[PDB]
Order: sequence, then C-alpha cells, then structure tokens
Amino acid sequence: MIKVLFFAQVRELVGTDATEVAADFPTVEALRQHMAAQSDRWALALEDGKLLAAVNQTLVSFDHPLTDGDEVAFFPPVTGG
Amino acid sequence: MIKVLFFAQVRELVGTDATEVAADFPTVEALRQHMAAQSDRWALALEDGKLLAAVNQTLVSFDHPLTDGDEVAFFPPVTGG
Amino acid sequence: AETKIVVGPQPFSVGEEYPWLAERDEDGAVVTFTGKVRVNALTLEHYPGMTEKALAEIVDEARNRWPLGRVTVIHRIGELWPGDEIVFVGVTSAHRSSAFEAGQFIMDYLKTRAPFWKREATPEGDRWVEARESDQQAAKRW
Amino acid sequence: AETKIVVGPQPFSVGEEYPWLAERDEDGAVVTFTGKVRVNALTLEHYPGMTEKALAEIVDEARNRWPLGRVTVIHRIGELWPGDEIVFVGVTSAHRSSAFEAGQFIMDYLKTRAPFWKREATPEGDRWVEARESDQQAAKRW
Ligand SMILES: [Cl-]
Ligand SMILES: [Cl-]
Ligand SMILES: [Cl-]
Ligand SMILES: [Cl-]
Ligand SMILES: [Cl-]
Ligand SMILES: [Cl-]
Ligand SMILES: [Cl-]
Ligand SMILES: [Cl-]
Repeated sequence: MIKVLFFAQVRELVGTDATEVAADFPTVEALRQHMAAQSDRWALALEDGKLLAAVNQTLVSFDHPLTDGDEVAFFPPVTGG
Repeated sequence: MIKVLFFAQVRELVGTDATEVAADFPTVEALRQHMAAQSDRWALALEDGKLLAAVNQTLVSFDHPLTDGDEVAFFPPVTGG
Repeated sequence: AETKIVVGPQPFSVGEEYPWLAERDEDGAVVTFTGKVRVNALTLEHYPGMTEKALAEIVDEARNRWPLGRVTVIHRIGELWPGDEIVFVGVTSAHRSSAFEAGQFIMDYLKTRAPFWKREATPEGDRWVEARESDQQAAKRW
Repeated sequence: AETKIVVGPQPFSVGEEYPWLAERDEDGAVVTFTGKVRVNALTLEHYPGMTEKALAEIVDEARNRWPLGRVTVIHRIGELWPGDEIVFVGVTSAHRSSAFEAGQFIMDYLKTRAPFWKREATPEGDRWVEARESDQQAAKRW
C-alpha cells in the first residue's frame, strides 16, 4: 500500500489519523490531488498552499515520487519550539 | 592632581603602574602628548594609534576634556572574553 | 562530534544538560537557547516517527555549515503551562560566531520544519496556535 | 529588569547561574554564552575600577536596543588553563531574535571594550595574547 498520516487541523478535518491507498501514484502531488477529490472536507483539508508533505519521515516537495511501501504524511505549517 | 593608570604592555613600558600630573591639560590627547614627550619609552608606550583611553572608568575619545580630580587610564586594545 | 536528540514529556534541567555539552576543551565556545511556553495550558501534538529524525537532519545540515563540537537538542511534548521550558538547544564550536549562528539556525529550522503543533485550552475550547510569517522569513534567510 | 555583573577569580557554574536567569515567565527566550580558555596557563590582567562598570554600561546599551528581561554577565580574572570557563553571558527576552542578538552584541562589545588583557606563560616566558582584527569588525557592525 501507500500509508498516509495526518496531523493537527488536517487530521481533524479529514476525520481519520491514517489510511492506506493503492500505490498507483507517480508523485506526492498526484496522491494529494487524488485524496482531495474524495470529498469536500478532504479537499478543504488537502488543498491549502501551505500544506506540508513528508515521505518516510522526511520533508519533501510535492513533486517527490512515491513507491509501494512508503509512509506519506500531510500536515499544516508547524508551530513547535 | 590628575591621576594616571597604565595596563598591560603600556604599564610595562612606561615602567610605573600609576602617576600624578599637573591638572593643566585641556584634553586627554593633550595629556597624552605631554606624557609621551617625557622620554623615548613613554613616547613608544603612548604613541600607538590603537592606544585606548578612559576617564573616570569610562572609555572616551582622546578629545575628551580633563578636570582636576579625574582618573585617566591608558591601555592597549583589550583581549578579554 | 556526538549529538544528543530527545523528544518526550520529561522536563529537562539546563544544569544537567550543560556539563556534557561544555566538556570538551577544543569546544571553547558554548551557546545555549531555552524556549518556554508564552493563563492557559498548551498541548504540543507531534509526529512521533519524524520529530527526532527531523531534528537530527537539522543538526546534520548545521554541521556542514559550521564546524561544531557537541550539540544537544531537546524538545518536549504534552501539556505544558506558561513558564515551562519546552525546548533546549545547545551548540559548541571553537569560535562564538559559529556557535551563535548554528544556535539561531537550529531554532529557525526547528520552528518551521519539525513536526509539532501547539494547541491552547482557552475558556471557549481548544485553539490551534497560529504559525508566524516572521518564522518563515527567519528560515528563508539561511 | 535586574542585572547581575561579577568580576573575580571564583569559578562559576552555569547550573547555578541559570535558574535565576530563566525564572521570570515573561522572559520566554533564554540565551547563554560561555567562553573558555583556548598547553599553557593564561593570566587575565584587568583594570579593577572599571571592569564591572564597563560591563554594566554594555548591558545598559543592550537594554536600549532590545527589550530584555534578566541579564547576567560573569567574567573571571587570574590564572586559568585551556578548558576553564572564563566568561558567562546570559540574556533573556520575550523573543529569540533579541536574546541571540543581545547575547552576540554583549560578547562583541565585551571583547573590544572591557579592560582585560590575556597573557600566556610559554616555555620562552610570558607573552601578551594578540587582539584580533575580526573582533573589531564584529564590534563595528553593531
Ligand atoms: Cl485535481
Ligand atoms: Cl606632541
Ligand atoms: Cl507557546
Ligand atoms: Cl569567541
Ligand atoms: Cl557572533
Ligand atoms: Cl584564551
Ligand atoms: Cl522565540
Ligand atoms: Cl535569531
């Protein structure tokens, strides 16, 4: 699969902490577009320009390619420190 | 009087830790020129461009005016911290 | 050139972290930073598989930019209150200029790249703390 | 807005200085700097009537430039050896940017304005440590 995690506002709005998707997407951006088209809440959760992405616990651009077995996470701008 | 203190290289070269002078000098620079003309060692001690001055424990420019009862100190660039 | 990275609820004490940070003679300049919670409780949600790791990638980058000795980074999670220490950053180097700079760098990247989200327990309910444009401008200057 | 300034041979311990520095809640950002001796003994000669006072004038200036909470500055004198802590600077503020900057400022001004002179006890005799052009360029950028 591809495994997808969500955090903060995004996790609240998509309404699940994690989900799996068909490893059928060339890039993070492709996966994002796909998941956003699932419903109005997902599109609202996953369409912000400031939305961040990570692949196997590293921050990546949205062009970053996917591979069967990856961990993908979407989340809003961070507020730590 | 005017009281004059010296530190580090300058104290070594002038060959005393302190001395008093006739409060008769309009400025630090005037006092400096005076003391330098006392001998070759004093002139060597007190002529460097980088020589620092202080009046009553504050760092001052050489134009700073003098007054009967002041404490003047000459010393080289500092090397603390 | 060892690095200590810890993410957890436990309080830290700068007095306990410090002697390890400052112990090597060749590391003659030691900079620390401590950041506290800015009356309402705060909770730091985080992404567990990624927080220690992002913090380690940030120090890796700092170490390619500046010649650094020992470095420590501690960030807490859970419920904290104003005045509690949330983050510790400790950096050593031969000169003050690289230690202050790496310190500053580590915080600016931590605040825009490390997966933590603050929420505030107000009288009206939980409230996500807003991310600052000034932290984005701080990060991009590096 | 209290300030602690100490000049003396006594060692200090960052663990003892720190809790006083970091204690006020409104001071949410705490930066420390420690500078150590960079094998030969060093002696710091100083101008006693002026060292605490110049250090206080430097913090006064820092306080007009940045909004600072509690500040501590400790500088030692006497004979020290590589690895001994010579100077402590501790600065607090509401934001990290002013705390790091004041920290940096306080050190750059300390190193070009505070009356201390290092000498080194080499096999060939005492040797005055040379003052750096880079400290002069650091001070003038402020
Ligand atoms: Cl689309
Ligand atoms: Cl003359
Ligand atoms: Cl906070
Ligand atoms: Cl330094
Ligand atoms: Cl600096
Ligand atoms: Cl030294
Ligand atoms: Cl801050
Ligand atoms: Cl900063």
